[PDB]
Amino acid sequence: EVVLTQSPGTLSLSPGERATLSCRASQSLGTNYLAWYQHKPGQSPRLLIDGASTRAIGIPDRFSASGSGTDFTLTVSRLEPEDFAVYYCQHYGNPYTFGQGTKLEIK
Amino acid sequence: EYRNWSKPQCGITGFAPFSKDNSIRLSAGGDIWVTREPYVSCDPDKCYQFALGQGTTLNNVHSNNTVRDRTPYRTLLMNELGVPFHLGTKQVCIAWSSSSCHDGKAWLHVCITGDDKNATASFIYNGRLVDSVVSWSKDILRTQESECVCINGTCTVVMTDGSASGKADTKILFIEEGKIVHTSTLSGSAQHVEECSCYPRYPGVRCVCRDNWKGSNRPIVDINIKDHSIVSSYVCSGLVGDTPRKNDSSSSSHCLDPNNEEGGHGVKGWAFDDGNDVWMGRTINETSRLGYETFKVIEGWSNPKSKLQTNRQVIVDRGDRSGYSGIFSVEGKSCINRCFYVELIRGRKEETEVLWTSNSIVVFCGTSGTYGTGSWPDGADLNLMPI
Amino acid sequence: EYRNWSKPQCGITGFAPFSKDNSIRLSAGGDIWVTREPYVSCDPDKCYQFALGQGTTLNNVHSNNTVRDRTPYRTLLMNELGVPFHLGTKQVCIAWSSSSCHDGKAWLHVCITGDDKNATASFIYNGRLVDSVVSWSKDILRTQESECVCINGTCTVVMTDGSASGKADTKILFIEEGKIVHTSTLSGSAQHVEECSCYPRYPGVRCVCRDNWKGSNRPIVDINIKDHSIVSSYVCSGLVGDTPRKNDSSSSSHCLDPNNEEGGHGVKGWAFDDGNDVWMGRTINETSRLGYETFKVIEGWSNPKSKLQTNRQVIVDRGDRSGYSGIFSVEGKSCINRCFYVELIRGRKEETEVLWTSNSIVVFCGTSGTYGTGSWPDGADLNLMPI
Amino acid sequence: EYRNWSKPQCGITGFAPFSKDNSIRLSAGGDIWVTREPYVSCDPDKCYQFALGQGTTLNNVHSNNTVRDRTPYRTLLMNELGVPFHLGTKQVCIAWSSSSCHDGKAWLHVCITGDDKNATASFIYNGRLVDSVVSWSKDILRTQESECVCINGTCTVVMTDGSASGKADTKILFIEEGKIVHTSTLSGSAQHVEECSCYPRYPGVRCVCRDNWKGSNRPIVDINIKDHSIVSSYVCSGLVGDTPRKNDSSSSSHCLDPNNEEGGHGVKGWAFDDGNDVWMGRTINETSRLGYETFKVIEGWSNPKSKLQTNRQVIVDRGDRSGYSGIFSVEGKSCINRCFYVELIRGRKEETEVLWTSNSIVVFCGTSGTYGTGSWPDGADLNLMPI
Amino acid sequence: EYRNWSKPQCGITGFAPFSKDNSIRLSAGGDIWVTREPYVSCDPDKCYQFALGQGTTLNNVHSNNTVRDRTPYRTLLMNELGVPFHLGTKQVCIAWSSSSCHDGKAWLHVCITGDDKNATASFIYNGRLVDSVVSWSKDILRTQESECVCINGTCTVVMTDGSASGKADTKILFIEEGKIVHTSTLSGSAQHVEECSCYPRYPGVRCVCRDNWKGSNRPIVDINIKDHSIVSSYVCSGLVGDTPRKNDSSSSSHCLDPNNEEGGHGVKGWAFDDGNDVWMGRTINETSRLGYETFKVIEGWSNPKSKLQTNRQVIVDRGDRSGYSGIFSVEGKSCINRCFYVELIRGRKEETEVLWTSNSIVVFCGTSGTYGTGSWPDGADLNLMPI
Amino acid sequence: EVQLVESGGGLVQPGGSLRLSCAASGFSFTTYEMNWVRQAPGKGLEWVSHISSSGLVIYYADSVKGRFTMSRDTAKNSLYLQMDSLTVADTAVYYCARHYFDRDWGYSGMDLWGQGTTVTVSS
Ligand SMILES: *[C@@H]1O[C@H](CO)[C@@H](O[C@@H]2O[C@H](CO)[C@@H](O[C@@H]3O[C@H](CO[C@H]4O[C@H](CO)[C@@H](O)[C@H](O[C@H]5O[C@H](CO)[C@@H](O)[C@H](O)[C@@H]5O)[C@@H]4O)[C@@H](O)[C@H](O[C@H]4O[C@H](CO)[C@@H](O)[C@H](O)[C@@H]4O[C@H]4O[C@H](CO)[C@@H](O)[C@H](O)[C@@H]4O)[C@@H]3O)[C@H](O)[C@H]2NC(C)=O)[C@H](O)[C@H]1NC(C)=O
Ligand SMILES: *[C@@H]1O[C@H](CO)[C@@H](O[C@@H]2O[C@H](CO)[C@@H](O[C@@H]3O[C@H](CO[C@H]4O[C@H](CO)[C@@H](O)[C@H](O[C@H]5O[C@H](CO)[C@@H](O)[C@H](O)[C@@H]5O)[C@@H]4O)[C@@H](O)[C@H](O[C@H]4O[C@H](CO)[C@@H](O)[C@H](O)[C@@H]4O[C@H]4O[C@H](CO)[C@@H](O)[C@H](O)[C@@H]4O)[C@@H]3O)[C@H](O)[C@H]2NC(C)=O)[C@H](O)[C@H]1NC(C)=O
Ligand SMILES: *[C@@H]1O[C@H](CO)[C@@H](O[C@@H]2O[C@H](CO)[C@@H](O)[C@H](O)[C@H]2NC(C)=O)[C@H](O)[C@H]1NC(C)=O
Ligand SMILES: *[C@@H]1O[C@H](CO)[C@@H](O[C@@H]2O[C@H](CO)[C@@H](O)[C@H](O)[C@H]2NC(C)=O)[C@H](O)[C@H]1NC(C)=O
Ligand SMILES: *[C@@H]1O[C@H](CO)[C@@H](O[C@@H]2O[C@H](CO)[C@@H](O)[C@H](O)[C@H]2NC(C)=O)[C@H](O)[C@H]1NC(C)=O
Ligand SMILES: *[C@@H]1O[C@H](CO)[C@@H](O)[C@H](O)[C@H]1NC(C)=O
Ligand SMILES: [Ca+2]
Ligand SMILES: [Ca+2]
Ligand SMILES: [Ca+2]
Ligand SMILES: [Ca+2]
Repeated sequence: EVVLTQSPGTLSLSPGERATLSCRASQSLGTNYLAWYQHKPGQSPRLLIDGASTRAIGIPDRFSASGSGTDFTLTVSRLEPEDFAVYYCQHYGNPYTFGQGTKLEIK
Repeated sequence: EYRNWSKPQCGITGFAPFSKDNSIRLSAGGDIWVTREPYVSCDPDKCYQFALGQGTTLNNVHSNNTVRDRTPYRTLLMNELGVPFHLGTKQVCIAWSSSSCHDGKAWLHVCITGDDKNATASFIYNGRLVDSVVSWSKDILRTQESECVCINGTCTVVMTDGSASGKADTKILFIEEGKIVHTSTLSGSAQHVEECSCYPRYPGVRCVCRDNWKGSNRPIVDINIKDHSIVSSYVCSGLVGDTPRKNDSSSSSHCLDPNNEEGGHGVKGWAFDDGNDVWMGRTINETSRLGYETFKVIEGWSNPKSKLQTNRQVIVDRGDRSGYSGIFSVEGKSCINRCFYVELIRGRKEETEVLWTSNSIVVFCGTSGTYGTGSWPDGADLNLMPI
Repeated sequence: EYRNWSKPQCGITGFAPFSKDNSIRLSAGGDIWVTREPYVSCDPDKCYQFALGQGTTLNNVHSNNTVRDRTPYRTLLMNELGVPFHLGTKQVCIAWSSSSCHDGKAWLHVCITGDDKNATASFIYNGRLVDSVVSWSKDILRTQESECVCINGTCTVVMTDGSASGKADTKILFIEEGKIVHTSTLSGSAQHVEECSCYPRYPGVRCVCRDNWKGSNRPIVDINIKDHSIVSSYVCSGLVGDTPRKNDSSSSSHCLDPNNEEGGHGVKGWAFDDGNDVWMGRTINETSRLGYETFKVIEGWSNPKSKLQTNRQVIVDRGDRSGYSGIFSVEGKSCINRCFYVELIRGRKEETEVLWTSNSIVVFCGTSGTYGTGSWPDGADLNLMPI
Repeated sequence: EYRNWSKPQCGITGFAPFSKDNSIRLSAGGDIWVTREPYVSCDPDKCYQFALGQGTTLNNVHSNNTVRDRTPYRTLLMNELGVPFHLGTKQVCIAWSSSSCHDGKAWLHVCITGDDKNATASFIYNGRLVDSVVSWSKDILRTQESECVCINGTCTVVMTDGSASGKADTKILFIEEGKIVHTSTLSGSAQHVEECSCYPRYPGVRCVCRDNWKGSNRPIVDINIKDHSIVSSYVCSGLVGDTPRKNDSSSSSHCLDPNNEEGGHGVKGWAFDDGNDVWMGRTINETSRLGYETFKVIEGWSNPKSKLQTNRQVIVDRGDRSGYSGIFSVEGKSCINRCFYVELIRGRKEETEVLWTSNSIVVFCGTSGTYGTGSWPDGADLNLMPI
Repeated sequence: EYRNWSKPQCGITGFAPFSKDNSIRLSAGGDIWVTREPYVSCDPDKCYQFALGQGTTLNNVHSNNTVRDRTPYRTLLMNELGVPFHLGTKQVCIAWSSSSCHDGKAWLHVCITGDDKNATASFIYNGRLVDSVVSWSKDILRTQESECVCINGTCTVVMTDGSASGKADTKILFIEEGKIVHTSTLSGSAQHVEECSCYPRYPGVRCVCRDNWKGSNRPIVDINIKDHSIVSSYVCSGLVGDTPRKNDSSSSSHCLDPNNEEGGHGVKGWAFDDGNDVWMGRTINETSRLGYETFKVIEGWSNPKSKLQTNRQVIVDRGDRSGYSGIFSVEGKSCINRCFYVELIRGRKEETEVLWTSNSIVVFCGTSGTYGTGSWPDGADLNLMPI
Repeated sequence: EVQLVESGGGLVQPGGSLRLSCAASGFSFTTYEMNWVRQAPGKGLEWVSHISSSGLVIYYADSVKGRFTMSRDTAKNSLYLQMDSLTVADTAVYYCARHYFDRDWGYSGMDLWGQGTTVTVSS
């Protein structure tokens, strides 16, 4: 009964700062089956980070993620106007669960 | 003519360097197959290296996203030990899961390809397809990824079908000249048995396998070649050989059941017994496939709660990448030697500066003499290699 | 020493994957020959793969316009089955039409080259030119494009000279150690005979050919080795094996005559009888060489109205490109096994993304055991491949 | 075990295509040796292609100005006939002039290298340097550039040393297992002898050479193995075989003296006798190495004045480039077959769009059967090839 | 079956060219291994070339900094003599220091790798690791870097361990079928012994090594295969073969002691006695490894103070780069021939236009015949080669 | 190039039925796990159901369990979501997503997504 809790909500930054996206698990996942997705409105969700540490094929080098146990973090080093969207953390191990999401806003 | 392996096991004080292909380093200039899950198997004259190719070379557009284990284009490549997998390499069968045997007369290749729900295991002996079997559990049918063992012309192969954490059916197939003459289901105290490193222990075959759900201790499959009777257990050493695992201080083993310690994943590895002691290899990192070490555990084959290391050797430095490892046996003048290979995986899902996943190997053989120290990593710098 | 093929036919429940060369995928990085019209033939020890090269590699300025069938630079390449046609491949003769034989002692190669209306057929046995014959109809002299069959030192090859849209002069040549000892004009009810897939049906040879003139049912040539007698008919099965053809609902066969159903073109294919049943392979697509399926037609070798299919296997997926297919026989321990290859044509006149035409090959062998499903296409991405 | 060539000459009605190299076409993509002066020799089992490499591949910076004939980096390359000279090719000796023999037991390689005025001939038999000789005229020591002939364990090589335009010192060397047992000075009516195309004419050896000084007719050297006697003459054929030459209407021969007709230069060629008739090959162009034709001259071996021609074959089209040509003999079941190769030179000093000079080969073998027409040129498009 | 080398030494008037690889010239286009420290060793049938690879090709990002002597990626490459080290080359062991033997039955490879202060020597016989020994002086363990000698199945290898500029521990190892049966500490007058060029001098083995500590004259090791006794001395020729050295007018030698004349460094070389005369090779340059010459010194084996040389040959011109040189013996029909190789080093630390360090090899064999002059350098142009 | 295209979405009456279809272009369904993911309007992503490459349905969302049937047909390379007794908590944009199970490495993230199909349940 893991409950993926995304600590930041409706976060706002500027094109070039550092984004810190947090995903807290209620209990220890027991594996690295933690994934991050980018969901721009009107577009299909895009896998950015797989295995809580591995950047997907074709994802820009800005996106990096780390973490284990219960707390997992996704960090965009330098924001760009494309990177403003809703970000989801997914646990694709048993039990399957998504995060409520966290959206990046322009300041 | 038929290999029987009746000689005793050679006295082993450690392992000496034997072979290294430098596959990834040679890939930067030159056309080298993209491979994974390699192993070494020897005919009574010379040793051969095997690997599951990805139907592509490294400096190729098709090497992009080669991390997946099952594609229709995977084939079993076969060279002499030492010859890198160049374009002249013979792919002997279609397989994303393979096992190879030499019985003293001819090569036996067990090759699994096809759909995940409906996989075919083709049995090729002396260059001809002699038999084939379909999946019994209608799941990913898989085999050792290493050498199988033949005694008196009867080769034994461990094949698993099902989920690595759900229900999985493991069968031992007895093959004579490419024909499946008997099939016995797995019986004993081991439940998740996969990627067995098998070696001849006359009059039987002993396999050290990989547990993917519950245990970080390695399962043992004992096969009586005469009666076709199977016995299952686990390795008794308190220093477990699977990755992931717990520290050497906090780990435990039961060797009649899984230890239930960080056992939800695994890696192919090997172990063989020296009287009451066990010779084993593992990654130096307890969580990732980083580094490789071998050592002998005192009474580690019979007594749990034993953490007495000796004769430790660093094969791959802890900072360097390792992968699958397995055992292969070479008949000597008067005894049977135990050798092992280590797969050195480089590429995607752990190194994101390239789009491909491939490996080199380093081979060590048991020695009764003396040896020094060292480290034999892959050695390729991926920052300058073609992406 | 001489091969007699006296063993019975192995009980076949289907076919298991045997080999896959991945030629086009390896062409993207690496020097691989441009080939077409491949086939497989085996000596009593190994299986070899043959193809008609275009005198060029794929990543070459000369791979442009390799869609032409007959050029002076075409040679017959010969590698071990599994070894891709790399730069070390031996071209055994000059040929844009070929057929290869191993009589148990040495290889026979029938190689046709020269002018379209004055072609020369060279007969090369044991690495020597033993005999030669000129085109008798002064049109494109062609041969089986697959393995020929030798019984007791006497090899038989089917050669055609004439038009592809009308009556042609088909001859059966009996060759002993490279020397033409007898030449028999085709006799029987088969009206157009081309690119025969021949297998040893002891005491004779049975060839399943293509009718390029007036039939989508495949012609049969029955050759008696002892008497040099020729008998011609058609595969009676209502599920016709040629491409183009009609749909499975409207297809028909006469078992003595061409069916006059989309028979103006054709593709090289194969079929062999299992009692009254026929095992056949064909393209899944009725009009194009897309996909490949193999099945058994119940009473398909004797009943012209039977459309009862069973034991269907998908070799190449419906959307993927097939090509020529042919049969080759392998002597087992107790019977003769039937195997088939499928050419996977990629490139020009169908795929305009590249300037070249080439192929890959996938090989399947008959099995008495069980098997699953799957699909083994060429798998090269031509959008990223060099033009 | 020692070859005696005691069988009669095969009845020859013409020549059939045997082998094509396609080396230059493959050089556009792929690493292929830069070669010139090739020839074909066969052991009792199969045939091998030889060529003088330039120490470089074609797509190479060192391929520049490879028109030079004598460099320290030139070596004799040896592959099986049909295997292009790729990077795995074995260079068997250092040589810018070479001749190769198989005596039925082992290969004999005669290799000349070193300084122009102090060249060394190395005699390598069965992989070992057995003998060696220095230049006797202190000029460019040169040998046949084709296969030499061994009978009953004694191999014979024709060596020339001295002026290329003027009287030179020609010696016939008898070699037994790599050891020079006898050296005979050329005797007879031939004045200039170079690059002899020799074939076994039991009980002796007959060589058809090139006169580079005063004759467009080709000299003949008749070597008796039994008593090491040498006699010399020319070919009586009114259709001379050297290039340059006069046209067919104005040419002439004497077969005791050179015809003094445009004999200032020459090209290596071949001829052999069929009773009183002669089979010969030459360039179609009377002044340039363009095209290649073979034909039979009626009474051409015994009658100067004969210009009657028959059985003409175009090997290389008139507008396509040719080069050196030589003969090689193959033992058959009951008869000795005469085969020839044609070197297809492409590159510098005649084509200035590339900086390199290299060649391809095409091989034809004599046939008692029928044959058609055709042309088998090099076929590489040098306008698109790398420099 | 076993080799005894009991035939007498062939008479030597000099040396004739035998083989040349042109490795660097072929590296400009094509995938060629980066090598150094090569040697030649022959089985009873054919000769093989060996080299210490750097785990990379020349046209490769990993060829940078290949001037390092000891890396984990160095392997012993083994090709037939003449075949360049292409991507199909077999690497038979992990080694940055190597020596290879054929005893008449199987190959023995002595391979040293690992840490400089803790190194392992692996003994691989007939494709199997048979024995291993650790460094005894805990310094850079090194071996001959040339062929070793087996007499009656007993192979002798010379191993040094310790300071390169001081007293080092040299051991002579007696190996029977890969197993170390005896180990003798070096005894005699030679103080520093390294990289011995050993040849069979029946009933024993004679080695000519380099004194890297205090002598420009070459140490001599005499090994009796039966008694196992070791005696040491120095080459008495007043013309010393080590580089660096003093000029011929100023250089002096000693029959028992190092001459203390520019002896602080050295190069691998060779020498053998012909009665009281010595046949030796050295670099033409007295201080650098530029050029290579061979000559015979009259009474140069039994008399210090003899500076009377004869039969001088220039192998590599004085302006061209040379490197390590060693001897190897080839059994003839009736005598044992002495042959030598010269390594032609090109690249970094002396030519800074490229980032890599590699070598070519030129092979000469002794002859009783005559020979001319010449020069056979590497011939690559590094200004145009890839960096 | 690979692609996932869904179809069959549209207006449905509460307590009705709808069959969603997703078609694969480049890859094959016989080696990839396939999933249904929905986004309710104003809410985050929800994992509806997961099917293995072997054809077994490993997972159903607790809300949809017993009401949604997910199947596939590898012959037509199509994925189906048979929806039954639809409520107002089922209107969402439905995605067919693809991820892989590795014999060695286990499961990976869902890297291939479709365009999305809209299901609306009202009145
Ligand atoms: C040149 O090369 C040679 C050959 O490769 C080297 O010789 C080898 O040296 C290694 C050094 O480690 C020997 O390894 C053996 O490993 C045991 C120690 O490993 C510890 O580390 C591993 C992983 O790092 C962990 O499992 C343990 O570490 C911790 O473990 C738990 C944690 O919970 C704790 O309880 C521990 O305290 C640790 O914190 C391992 O301990 C060790 O078992 C083994 O045996 C020696 O030590 C024990 C303990 O006292 C003795 O009982 C035993 O007899 C050994 O000690 C002596 O052994 C012989 C007896 O004469 C002699 O060598 C010495 O007297 C020695 O003191 C051992 O250390 C490996 O055996 C050895 N191989 C040989 C000799 O063939 C050389 O070192 C190398 N030389 C150089 C200069 O580099
Ligand atoms: C894992 O792999 C194995 C081995 O590859 C698979 O088993 C194979 O499954 C295939 C399915 O295609 C079996 O093919 C057989 O084909 C016959 C019907 O032809 C069908 O194929 C083609 C195109 O699809 C068409 O010709 C047909 O369509 C229509 O054709 C004409 C129209 O002109 C009509 O007249 C036809 O009626 C069709 O409508 C078909 O689509 C047929 O022999 C066979 O069908 C079985 O069931 C029918 C009942 O309707 C029986 O009459 C018939 O005798 C067959 O019965 C068998 O069924 C199972 C099979 O074991 C047994 O329980 C029964 O005892 C009996 O043997 C079938 O469809 C192929 O034979 C089979 N190979 C084997 C078993 O070796 C597995 O499916 C696969 N598993 C997976 C992927 O999960
Ligand atoms: C490696 O493979 C990926 C997957 O095909 C390629 O990226 C895709 O490219 C297509 C077309 O641009 C896009 O529709 C996909 O969204 C891309 N996938 C991802 C996740 O980025 C990529 O281009 C390939 N890389 C190289 C260098 O060839
Ligand atoms: C081996 O692993 C154990 C954990 O299983 C380590 O002990 C724990 O260390 C962490 C980090 O300080 C603490 O949070 C825990 O409270 C410790 N105890 C337990 C039982 O969890 C131990 O330190 C590790 N040993 C080494 C050398 O790494
Ligand atoms: C031996 O080789 C050295 C170079 O390795 C030669 O020395 C160079 O000679 C030139 C002559 O103009 C000088 O300008 C250089 O400074 C010298 N050294 C170098 C490193 O280039 C030397 O002449 C050669 N020959 C002899 C007999 O010593
Ligand atoms: C050396 O071995 C060969 C093997 O055939 C033998 O003939 C020869 O006599 C041997 N010589 C000695 C002295 O043992
Ligand atoms: Ca586990
Ligand atoms: Ca037709
Ligand atoms: Ca002339
Ligand atoms: Ca010195």
